[PDB]
Amino acid sequence: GSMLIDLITSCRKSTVIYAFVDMGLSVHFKDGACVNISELASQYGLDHSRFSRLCEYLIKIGVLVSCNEGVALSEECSALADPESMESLMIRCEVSPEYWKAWSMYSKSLYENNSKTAFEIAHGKPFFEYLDHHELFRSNFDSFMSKNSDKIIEKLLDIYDFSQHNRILDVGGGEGNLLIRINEKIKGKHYAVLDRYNETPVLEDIEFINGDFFKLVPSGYDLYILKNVIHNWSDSNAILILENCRKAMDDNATILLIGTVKKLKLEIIDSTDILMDVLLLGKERYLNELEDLAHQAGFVVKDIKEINEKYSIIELGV
Amino acid sequence: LYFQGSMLIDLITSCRKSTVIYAFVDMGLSVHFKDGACVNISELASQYGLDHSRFSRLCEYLIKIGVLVSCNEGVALSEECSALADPESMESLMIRCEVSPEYWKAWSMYSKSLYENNSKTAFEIAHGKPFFEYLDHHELFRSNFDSFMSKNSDKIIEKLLDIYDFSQHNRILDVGGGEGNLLIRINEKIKGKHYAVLDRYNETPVLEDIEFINGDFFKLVPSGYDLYILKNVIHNWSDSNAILILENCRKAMDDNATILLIGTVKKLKLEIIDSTDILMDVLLLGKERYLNELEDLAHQAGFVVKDIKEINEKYSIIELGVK
Ligand SMILES: Nc1ncnc2c1ncn2[C@@H]1O[C@H](CSCC[C@H](N)C(=O)O)[C@@H](O)[C@H]1O
Ligand SMILES: Nc1ncnc2c1ncn2[C@@H]1O[C@H](CSCC[C@H](N)C(=O)O)[C@@H](O)[C@H]1O
Ligand code: NA
Ligand code: NA
Repeated sequence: GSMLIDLITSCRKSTVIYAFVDMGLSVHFKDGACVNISELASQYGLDHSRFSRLCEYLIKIGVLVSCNEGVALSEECSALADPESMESLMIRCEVSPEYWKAWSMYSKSLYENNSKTAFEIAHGKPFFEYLDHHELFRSNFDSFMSKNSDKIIEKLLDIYDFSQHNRILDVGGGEGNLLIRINEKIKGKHYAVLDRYNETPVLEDIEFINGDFFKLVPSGYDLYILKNVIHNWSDSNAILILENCRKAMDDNATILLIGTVKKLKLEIIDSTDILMDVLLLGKERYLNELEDLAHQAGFVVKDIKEINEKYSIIELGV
Repeated sequence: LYFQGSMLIDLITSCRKSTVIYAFVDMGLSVHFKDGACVNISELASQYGLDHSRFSRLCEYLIKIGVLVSCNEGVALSEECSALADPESMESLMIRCEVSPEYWKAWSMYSKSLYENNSKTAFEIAHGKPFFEYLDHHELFRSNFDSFMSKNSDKIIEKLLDIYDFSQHNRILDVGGGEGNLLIRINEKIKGKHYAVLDRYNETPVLEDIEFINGDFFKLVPSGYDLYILKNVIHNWSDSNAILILENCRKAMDDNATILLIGTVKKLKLEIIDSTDILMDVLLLGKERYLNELEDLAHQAGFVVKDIKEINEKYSIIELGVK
């Protein structure tokens, strides 16, 4: 059962990558620089032989590659060299006590018809409520989300004309990095961000609204953006968000759904689908499923545009 | 389109494969997947009161990682993952340990354990006690761990009996034998011997054919046995702690007596042995060893290496004598 034992012990890959990132030595691996294990251990005060053993495993799983009298990050794993990279922040969330405690309650959550989220069962609060009481975890999560916007922003500005819109609300925009990046290219607009803040953010070019899209969505916007929001929610909660958007919107107003649309048979989509179930009782959805939500909320699909293998844009109207 | 960082993101999210396998095992449904049976997702969901769509979405991911395969009526276990059908399999019990809060929190502190100035295991930094002391105060975690180890013996017993004549011996001590399942399985084939097990017990087990001894192999090993078995013990320990166990064995043994070292050897450059090397570091500041490194421990402890025989790609038996 060599394949089954490889699958069972898959978590050991995530935990050694976490350990590498957490040691704060990634700065020295930048631009594929060849780092000497001995020089690194002496500098940091690390156990040489034990750190060497870690490096050998990181080579075997393809994070590190052997270089002349040392080790370097593989080209595919170069992002780990930057501690503020999406991938560096992602691993901190992935093997967090928040995540693995939530995962432990997944099996229990699947048996219960009107289950609380596996996360709520584990922690006594739903995911976004929990973020209010955990500054460090929220900071890491919000920054991780901001770096996700950085990865698709170039492709986004190409395939959709944002200049046609004058009043733009980022619904669940968090730090508001989407509108920060859009603002860099598109100036002289009204940019607003709706989210839940302990302390409401302040920027010169972006307005921030401390609210709750289950209570109401602000009216007076001709574009409503929902990036990586819908997949956080059950069908009932998703419809309630779209319904609140509908009550806010006049007949000419646009909704942009930005995020994963299930179609390409990718493992990262399937695995993220199960994580959304664990954390939020959310899901990744097929177009027809998103279409069904849209219709029920009183919208129609006007257009679909592919960003990449993971992400598409869905333009809603009415 | 892009696939920017897809390989790194796959490695980062690798733990999701462990946690869905845990969830599948923990649901206790694998019995319906026995003998490569084709399972209808809607029927199983109905029978157990599962949310049909949530359970179908789990099954889809399990197909993608290779645990399940499509059949005409729904899903079957892949031949490769058929062991998950048995809820008492080594693999079923392994995943319970692998994604235990004990392991997760130990892994969190691995980065802090590697600092030269420190001498504590990542496990002790996490839990405030070392691994084996922690077992004493946590019955559920100990039960899963001891059960996991017993099933490891079930996997190798057939091959082990084929490559070593246990019938030649009269008195056999299983040093760190836990539940004593290695001796239970030997006793089924080879009868009339004196079988004893040494380990740390809150309640000393009782069996008709097997004697259980509550002890500490760092203090002393019971004398008067002609075979001492150290199965999956050496890799738990530093060189000095390993030599101390072997020294206590030599002091206990007469000139005629045999030690059998049974365990994992670094031979074929296997990812699983490399990953277990790191796990042994995280839990116990232990390590996996090359054959020459094991020979060196034996020699330093004052033993002759008399025979080496392969069980499989991971496991070997090393026979030690005093002469
Ligand atoms: N009730 C609520 N009202 C407003 N925002 C909410 C909310 N519940 C969750 N959110 C926000 O929804 C966001 C989901 S994560 C996506 C963040 C951002 N749109 C991006 O794509 O990067 C988080 O910022 C979270 O704080
Ligand atoms: N000081 C000590 N004295 C005796 N046994 C000990 C010990 N420290 C650890 N052990 C035991 O060493 C074993 C390691 S796991 C190996 C279990 C068994 N021999 C098998 O192969 O399946 C555990 O059962 C643990 O309880
Ligand atoms: Na769900
Ligand atoms: Na099961």
